[PDB]
Amino acid sequence: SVPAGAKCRLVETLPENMDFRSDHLTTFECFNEIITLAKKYIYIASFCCNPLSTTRGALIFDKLKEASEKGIKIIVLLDERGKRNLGELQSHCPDINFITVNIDKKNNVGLLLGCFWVSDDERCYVGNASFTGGSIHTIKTLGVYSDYPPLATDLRRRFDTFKAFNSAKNALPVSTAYHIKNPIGGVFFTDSPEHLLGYSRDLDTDVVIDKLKSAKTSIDIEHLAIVPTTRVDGNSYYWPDIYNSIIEAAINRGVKIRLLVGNWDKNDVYSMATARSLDALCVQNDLSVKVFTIQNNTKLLIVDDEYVHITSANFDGTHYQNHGFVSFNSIDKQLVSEAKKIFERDWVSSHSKSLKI
Amino acid sequence: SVPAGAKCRLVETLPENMDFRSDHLTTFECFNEIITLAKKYIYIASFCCNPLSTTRGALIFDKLKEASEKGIKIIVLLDERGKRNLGELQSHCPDINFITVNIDKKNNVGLLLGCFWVSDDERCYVGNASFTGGSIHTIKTLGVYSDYPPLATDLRRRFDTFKAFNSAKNALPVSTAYHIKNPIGGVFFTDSPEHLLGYSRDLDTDVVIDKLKSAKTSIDIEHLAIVPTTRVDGNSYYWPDIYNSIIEAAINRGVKIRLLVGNWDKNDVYSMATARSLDALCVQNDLSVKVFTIQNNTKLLIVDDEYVHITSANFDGTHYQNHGFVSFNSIDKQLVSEAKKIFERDWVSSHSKSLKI
Ligand SMILES: Cc1ccc(NS(=O)(=O)c2c(C(=O)N3CCCCCC3)c(C)n(C)c2C)c(Cl)c1
Repeated sequence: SVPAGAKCRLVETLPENMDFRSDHLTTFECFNEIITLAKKYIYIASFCCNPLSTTRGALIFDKLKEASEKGIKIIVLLDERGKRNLGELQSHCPDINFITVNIDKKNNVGLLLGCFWVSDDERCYVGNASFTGGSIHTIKTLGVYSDYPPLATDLRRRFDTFKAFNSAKNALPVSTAYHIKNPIGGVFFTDSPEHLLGYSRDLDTDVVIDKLKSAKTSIDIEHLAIVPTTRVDGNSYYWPDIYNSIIEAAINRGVKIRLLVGNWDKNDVYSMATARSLDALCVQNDLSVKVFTIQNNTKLLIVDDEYVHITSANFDGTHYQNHGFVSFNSIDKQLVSEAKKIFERDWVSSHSKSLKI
Repeated sequence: SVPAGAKCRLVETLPENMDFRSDHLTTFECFNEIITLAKKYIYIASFCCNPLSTTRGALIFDKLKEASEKGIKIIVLLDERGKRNLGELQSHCPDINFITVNIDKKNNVGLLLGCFWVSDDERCYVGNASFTGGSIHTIKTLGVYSDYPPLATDLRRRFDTFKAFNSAKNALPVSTAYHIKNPIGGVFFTDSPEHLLGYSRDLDTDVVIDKLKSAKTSIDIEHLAIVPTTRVDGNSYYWPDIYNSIIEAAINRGVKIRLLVGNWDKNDVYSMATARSLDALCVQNDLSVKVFTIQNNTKLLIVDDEYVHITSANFDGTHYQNHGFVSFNSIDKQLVSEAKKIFERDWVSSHSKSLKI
């Protein structure tokens, strides 16, 4: 049979200078386990690659260096804008193959996110902890680890999609085995963007909005910002698709929504008006907003204590229209309950003060 | 052949205590002309009916009283909530047939607006000047008069739709002759709501949003409010469909938009957040907002100096989802240019101060 939850367990980074405590697997322990149990390959993908920035990030880079010398095919995908440290990486690991990826060469807007590991088509990690020393040591992250072969194999097919966009000289099946119409143990992957989706994969933009509109009781979102206007290039881009489905739940359906976003800029007139209007919604409706100032890459979504959505991208226009990433989705009640515990901890954390304007 | 503009001319009410001046036909002159030239019937429809509130409104009620005594079938449609003056009306005009209409007996939300006259299938008026003494004398209104038989006949078919919903005891073809796909002289009627639209008529909600998204240069709107949340019954109703298409034009397409809305309530947390965010958009984009405090029923929309939309309803959720009304639409360059002159006059009027918060 198929195990419930697809052998998935929560993984996150809790720095020492932060009051976050949990019994889940740490990101440092997760990456070290993938390298130790590696017998065939290690495929890593993220935007920026800079493990040598912290102590724990350098140890993971050393275990990965020893793996490539033992005969393990290690491929690291990184967007061509995180190419600043490329000369530093190849000088330390001549065996690890580093590949610069530009998924959007037509307009140069789409960035490579992804943020996932996969090894031997058995073990894998999916979260917002990039291959940087910060995400492993000093920055709060969140993700899921799974040693289930059928699930990690479906994630490796996502790696084959992004690998084809290497910036070198000159067929892609865009294959998937599980989606919202056929999950594996109550777990499936949503993908992005739409022009790289193919015909079988599920667009993460549609799946998130569908779960936001199908909400019945609670909506818990811990992202960096929900400001529906993000500045692409040097101009403003208005995209309230996710921002509307949330307020539609709080006003029309009376959903108790708690948003934990990062602190906004005092000079950004766009983030100012977004915040002052969320302040007015907390008075009339059951909306609650708290802000944080720490370095946190967590992108969490929980609906009705029944569905969970952990991703590396942020709920905004720039990400869900151009950026390419893989998002974790699960409806397993036992796995969602563990994610609910994480949001309750962060909501009352000392680093989460109530929104004041 | 067919005349350009479909024999349409602008009609409005400019009270003496207001600095509004124009050479167009007045509403008092318009209603008096329809009654004088009446030879068969006079069909009137509006929400509230109270002509005896002002002097000019009483004169129109006297000319209409003399018409019913001369042998003219006069039918007055009014929503069952404007029924307070019904006993006062029938006591003064026993020949005029007054009919109470409730277009929404399932949920009791949809109100009868319409706000139009039609006589002999030749002359007609379409605007926001209800059959009240205020709309004729003391309240600024706006509308269009046309003695073109093919156009007034298409408006009378709208009267046959609302007349069928009389609250008395117990087939409706919902016929139309002209729409956006087949205008008459560059003029057509959009209708509302959707459950009374039939299969041939055009929903005003779709036509307005289509013209708002197809804007290329300018958007001029003079309505009562653009607050995307209106309180139905005793609860809040979130509906940003029109509010999104406007901001999508100003931010994504850089459309110079000038909104002339009424003053908002200091205690309405919903209108407060709506205003403070329009204030932030005027700083970054080319948006301009001015507010008025006078009694004004004008509902005007001008796009690219090429399309005009005069209606009796307001751009909000309660109206374009339940209320039943008929809206005037025209693409005639000569008629739109005259409407542009009206908006420019109102934008710099003494009753239109810049939005301040
Ligand atoms: C960057 C930026 C700049 C301005 C705004 N403006 S806005 O007022 O905050 C707003 C809201 C909004 O939150 N309210 C709250 C109060 C009542 C419910 C309607 C209005 C919505 C739903 N939309 C579609 C907009 C545009 C925004 Cl959202 C973002």
